[PDB]
Amino acid sequence: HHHMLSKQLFLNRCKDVEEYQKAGHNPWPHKFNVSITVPEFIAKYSGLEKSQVSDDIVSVAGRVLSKRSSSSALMFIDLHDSQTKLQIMLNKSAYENKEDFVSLTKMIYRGDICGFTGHPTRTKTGELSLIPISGMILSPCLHMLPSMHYGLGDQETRFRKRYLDLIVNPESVKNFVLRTKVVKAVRKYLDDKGFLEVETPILNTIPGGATARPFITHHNQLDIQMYMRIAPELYLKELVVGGINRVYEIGRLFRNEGIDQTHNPEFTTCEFYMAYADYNDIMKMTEELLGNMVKDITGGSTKLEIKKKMVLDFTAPFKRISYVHALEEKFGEKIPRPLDGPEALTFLKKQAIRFNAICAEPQTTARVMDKLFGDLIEVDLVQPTFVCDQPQLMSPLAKYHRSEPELTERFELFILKREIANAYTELNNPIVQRSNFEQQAKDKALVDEVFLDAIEHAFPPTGGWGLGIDRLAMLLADVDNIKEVILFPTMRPEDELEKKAREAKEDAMVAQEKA
Amino acid sequence: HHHMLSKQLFLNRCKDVEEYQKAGHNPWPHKFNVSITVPEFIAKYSGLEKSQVSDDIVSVAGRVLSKRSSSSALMFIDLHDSQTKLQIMLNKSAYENKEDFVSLTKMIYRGDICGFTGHPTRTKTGELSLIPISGMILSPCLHMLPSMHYGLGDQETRFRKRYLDLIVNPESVKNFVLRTKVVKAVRKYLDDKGFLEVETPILNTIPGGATARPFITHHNQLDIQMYMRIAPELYLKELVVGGINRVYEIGRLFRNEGIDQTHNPEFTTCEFYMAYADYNDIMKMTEELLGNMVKDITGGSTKLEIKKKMVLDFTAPFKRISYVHALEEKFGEKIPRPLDGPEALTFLKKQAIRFNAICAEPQTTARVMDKLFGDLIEVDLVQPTFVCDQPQLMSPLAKYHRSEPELTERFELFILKREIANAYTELNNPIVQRSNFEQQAKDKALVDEVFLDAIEHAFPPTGGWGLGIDRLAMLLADVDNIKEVILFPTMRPEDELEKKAREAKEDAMVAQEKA
Ligand SMILES: Nc1ncnc2c1ncn2[C@@H]1O[C@H](COP(=O)(O)OP(=O)(O)NP(=O)(O)O)[C@@H](O)[C@H]1O
Ligand SMILES: Nc1ncnc2c1ncn2[C@@H]1O[C@H](COP(=O)(O)OP(=O)(O)NP(=O)(O)O)[C@@H](O)[C@H]1O
Repeated sequence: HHHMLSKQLFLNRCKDVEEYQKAGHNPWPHKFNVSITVPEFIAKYSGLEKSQVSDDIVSVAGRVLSKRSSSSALMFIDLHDSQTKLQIMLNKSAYENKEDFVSLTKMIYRGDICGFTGHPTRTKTGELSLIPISGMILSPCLHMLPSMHYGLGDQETRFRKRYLDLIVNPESVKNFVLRTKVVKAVRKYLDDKGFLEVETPILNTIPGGATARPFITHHNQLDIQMYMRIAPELYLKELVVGGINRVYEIGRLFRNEGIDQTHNPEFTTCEFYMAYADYNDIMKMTEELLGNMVKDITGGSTKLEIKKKMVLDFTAPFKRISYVHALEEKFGEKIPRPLDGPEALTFLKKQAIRFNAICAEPQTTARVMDKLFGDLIEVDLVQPTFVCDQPQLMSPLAKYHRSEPELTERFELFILKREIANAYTELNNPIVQRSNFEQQAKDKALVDEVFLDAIEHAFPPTGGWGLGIDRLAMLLADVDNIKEVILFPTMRPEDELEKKAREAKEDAMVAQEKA
Repeated sequence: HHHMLSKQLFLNRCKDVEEYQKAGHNPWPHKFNVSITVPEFIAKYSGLEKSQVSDDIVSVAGRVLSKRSSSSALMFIDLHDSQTKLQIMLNKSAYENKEDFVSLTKMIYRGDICGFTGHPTRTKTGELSLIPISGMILSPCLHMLPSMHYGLGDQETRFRKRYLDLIVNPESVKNFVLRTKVVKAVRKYLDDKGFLEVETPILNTIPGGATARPFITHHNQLDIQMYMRIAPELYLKELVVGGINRVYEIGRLFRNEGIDQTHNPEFTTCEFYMAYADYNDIMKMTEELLGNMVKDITGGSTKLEIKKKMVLDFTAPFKRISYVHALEEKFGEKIPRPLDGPEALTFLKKQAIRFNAICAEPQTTARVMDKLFGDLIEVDLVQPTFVCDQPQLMSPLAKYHRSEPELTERFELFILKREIANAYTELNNPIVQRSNFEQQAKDKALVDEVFLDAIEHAFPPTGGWGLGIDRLAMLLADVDNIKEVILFPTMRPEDELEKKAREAKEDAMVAQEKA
């Protein structure tokens, strides 16, 4: 008889509410006027001393998380609003309608949304409270709210029912408040520099040259197959061709791939493009922006993190290293020239066995170089640091470096062994761009001719920048799971087995109480 | 020999660029330092008198739209930056490298992105200009830019190649700058009131109870079918259940339906939910917000529009009318009670023939009432005005009015005979909500049990609000087509017929020149 006690509680709770309404009480009043929020309440009335009572009449509202009474004429309620608590001392003598007092104080169930109107006070016990002249049920709770706290970790139950989690684990709200703080920070930073915030299509008739697997859908009237975007890059660049010199979008991208702690099916990034700027400029901008964020969080530009503690030093400037130069620094000496040549490869392999003791197949120069960099220096790069001037071997769609050969003009910002952002001195040569697109298409086995036309019409020298929003929030909230900063992460639909098991344990809880 | 002259121009233009590079000139320099934008230039150096020359040395960059010379030693260029123009007086005697002067002034093609460094001046003709000490090609244009202006209307060619449109019709940029101004206005308005800006899923495993046809896609690893969102409502409401009292999202919604001047496949709306507020509150908020926007646009809260002119009066308060009361005002007398009853219907039909001379089948009370309101009073409602208290007949998922029967607590804001926004005193009764969802499911022939659970856990009295961003921008830019405020609207892929025809006419243009 799976989940019997919870169905019983639900049924009886519905009965309670209907009887409450039959007695002439509306369980769902249309409007209650809240004059003050409990954080505001606390801010204003904290100066009250013990047993002192204000003359003011205020009204507050929130969720009842605690209901306990030392008397039938004296009840104490923990009312929760904006993740903050205020006690409600329901004292009968101070309650105007002495008839409503009984029915109300009897009806109130833990989890109910209630309003109260009365006098601020600080009790003799020191507890800041409100003494109600009147009060009412604003919305009844028809289930048993889990204890506080509940589900730690047990990410499943948490992220299934985010609405319960936010209630029993209110600390979690701190994360999401941080995340919005982040996007505002970037918006401001860019807006104040003349950037136009735009919106580009999420649906495209062209799949995109990137190897990433896309979500595929269908438009009925046009009878055509369409694809969800992997990045806004092309459209934004078209905007820079069109005369809008500085654009950015903070948008939702979609990858039809796996789900792990650093990957959600749909995620959020910021891209911007800025005419007449290069990756150096973007480097200083990145320093500036991230610095501002961290100082907003703390006051200083040094943040504290776990592993107990440690400090990430966001102080400008960030350290910066050259790719192949760091590889050669730790190797012992240089890599043979033509890096994409055979001698360079046979060289690299010798270090692949000497050092890494790890590598993979196919053994292209790019991939051995990538694994080499991957566990030789990429781990670890804990402090914020720019890795710059990647080879053409690694960078197919980038612009060649202006001084030293076989390198390109990019960087990837590493923090805590992870990539957070990246930038480019964008390739604006339309002939080379065409070659690269046709080559890309060939390796993947239609190409974006609209975009090619656009930059054939002259694309200004431009700086490009991309930031992972979810991952930056992850890094700044000090969490190791991306679902911790996404409100409703994508969940594998729970079938009957774990559904039954879950509801079963939920009832096993109630049994753990009643016996 | 379709499009021969344009292929010829492209080919020869590529030749030109390669020869330019063979002579030791880089057509795509990596970095040019712009010290000043031409709007800034104009702002700073406009006080210059005729034939007066500044001592300053500044550098500017933009797109050449005009190149004409009265001499081989004196050339005049219109350089365009941020939809603003600055003349470049290339005077040989003032140019340092007298060898680069010849090759440069010969190489420059209309459409090229160029940089210049030199002295601000105002010529004897009154034209504010810059006299270059040096200059260079920053990016060569490999096609013939259309004349200015071009494609008016001919929306097809315009919206296909938005990057050309923005160039030859720079006025159009004014629209998009307005649109962003709009979203900032709402964000600010809400942010300053404690709203948390959030992001909710675009992909759902549940289709949604609304009759609107959704885009359908597939997640591979989970092997499940997913649906693009019709609205964020449910998730946001779950957030209000979870203790976050004021939330909003400005997001991309998707409807797999037709494409016309007021409908794009993907569009943008703003939704917010606000605990302990009702639709009256939301009405005043709407007045406030829209007022602020219009005053940002003008200075006063009265805006001027076409049909030549007319004024929309956004001055607070907006007029407000009751639905059935306006219907009865224009009818002559009241509608029989039980509005969803037979007598009321047989009544309504008599006015449907008396007045409208138009109606449709099936003839439900809701639909005859809807057409009646539709051409009897809905047209016209030109000044901003709230139509309130719709019947339950019209409002399935709303909360009942608190005083007068058979009405609900909503409004729809009408401006220029159109619906711009809407709000509700949200239904928070979980039992009724369940009934309505099951009924909805039945009419449509799975239901969102997660959401039902959420509000069964007690949903506070809440105000709900929705605004159409694209349509509000439409209304404020004074445009009758939604593509005028969407950067890359969805286009039916042009097959070979109109492609050939287009390219053909494009060459017919060049022929119109050379002969
Ligand atoms: N599924 C996802 N969830 C969250 N962020 C993502 C996701 N996919 C990509 N990103 C972000 O977008 C960028 C992806 O770059 P990319 O080179 O494609 O990484 P990757 O190949 O998926 N390997 P990884 O570093 O593990 O993400 C990074 O800045 C990530 O922060
Ligand atoms: N395809 C679309 N393009 C732009 N805005 C849209 C689109 N579909 C809906 N909207 C907006 O979202 C809301 C849609 O409400 P709805 O009752 O569904 O209108 P509708 O049934 O599509 N008939 P209509 O008034 O012509 O849009 C309005 O505020 C519109 O501004």
